[PDB]
Amino acid sequence: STGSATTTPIDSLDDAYITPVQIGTPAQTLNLDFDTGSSDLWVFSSETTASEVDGQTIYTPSKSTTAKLLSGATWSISYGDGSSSSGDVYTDTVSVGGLTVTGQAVESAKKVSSSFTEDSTIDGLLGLAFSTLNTVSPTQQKTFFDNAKASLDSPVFTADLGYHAPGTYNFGFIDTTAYTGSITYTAVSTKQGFWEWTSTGYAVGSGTFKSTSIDGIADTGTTLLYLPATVVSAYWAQVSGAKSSSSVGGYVFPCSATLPSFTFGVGSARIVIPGDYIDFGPISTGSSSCFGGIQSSAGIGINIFGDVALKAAFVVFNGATTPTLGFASK
Repeated sequence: STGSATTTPIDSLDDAYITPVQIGTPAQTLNLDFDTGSSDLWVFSSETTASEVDGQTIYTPSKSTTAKLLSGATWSISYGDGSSSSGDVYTDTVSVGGLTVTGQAVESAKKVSSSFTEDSTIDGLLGLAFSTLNTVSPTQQKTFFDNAKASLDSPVFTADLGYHAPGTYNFGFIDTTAYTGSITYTAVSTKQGFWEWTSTGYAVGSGTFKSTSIDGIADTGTTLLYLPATVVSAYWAQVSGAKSSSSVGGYVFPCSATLPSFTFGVGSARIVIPGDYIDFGPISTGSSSCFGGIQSSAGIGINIFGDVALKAAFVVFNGATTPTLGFASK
């Protein structure tokens, strides 16, 4: 089997991407944030505290003939951005882009943090990191991909995120028309539960390439590119007027600037992030200070190849017995 679904930016900045997901019988379609940095499929629901729901579409398990309470199971998650959610668990039928999993753990939110409530466009998350990170207790549950894997034509999914445009998540096949050149594959460590890999270096603009190992995670659920402070400083030093603002919470730059590209290495291959991808617009409406899309990972504890980086590539998440990651230009 295979599946193919379009993923759509939630706003004009590509702050996140939503993908329609069919849950239950008859189908209830919710728009979920596919997140390769976590491993829970959780949804706003009929059980979510009413004051914490503001415009989201909810899953109502009582209206699904295939829903079954997973008795005794609870979940609770906190994300790297400080947001959180928790609740109980149902199993139900879940389909993405024509690919159907029966018995998928659907984690129903009883509580969500402010950040989720305030974002009307995201109805929940669909985790695509390794199932060892799943928070369901006392019986850890498998991700959608893990459940689908054996049925897939090939044990892979691909992320093809658009810049200011829709893109595609495919399951079970590699669309050879979706990228240019060849795909370069690179080793993955699953020791922390992430799609963790080592970039071979970087360049700023038309500058020379610096060969240096950068360990980080491929994370579709993080907006920006978070890298070591050395790398980030070297980038922003090429933008006149750019500075790190402790009050704003990262590097800002004059909105009048033209940003240089940023290149990262995948083996001997190179992915180029155009300068425009690194512009996240005014820090507040009407401001002439703009927020940068490359930020320091210092104090996160890990480097994160978020959407800024991933959207510059066609990315293969290879879930074979020894997982690997593939990157191609497009």
